Amino acid sequence: AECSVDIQGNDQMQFNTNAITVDKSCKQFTVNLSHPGNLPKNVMGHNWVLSTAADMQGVVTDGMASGLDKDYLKPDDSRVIAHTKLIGSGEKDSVTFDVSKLEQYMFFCAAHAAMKGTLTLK
Ligand SMILES: [Cu+]
Repeated sequence: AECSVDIQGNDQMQFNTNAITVDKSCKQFTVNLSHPGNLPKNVMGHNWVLSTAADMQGVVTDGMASGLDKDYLKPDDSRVIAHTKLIGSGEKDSVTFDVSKLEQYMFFCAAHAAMKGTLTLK
């Protein structure tokens, strides 16, 4: 089994996939986020955030209200299963989470909530 994925967010405000699979045998899963291109984090920074699909809009609403100071996520939001730091070009971050926390899930960038995709156990 594959229990990690590499994902990119670029200067064009897009991730390089819209779908992540978590093998049903994994007990931990690691997301390795990178940022090809050239724009720094104060221009085009990205993160990677995981919630249920049903919770995504509420996470984004409360994150918007929390603002830039908090990477557009409400601190300690119970609906956020895992998230990375905000990265700019040439930077990287990885997050690992317990698969026991996984229903339909989605990932998104809190800076650019249009950047999104699905995560599913398979
Ligand atoms: Cu972003």
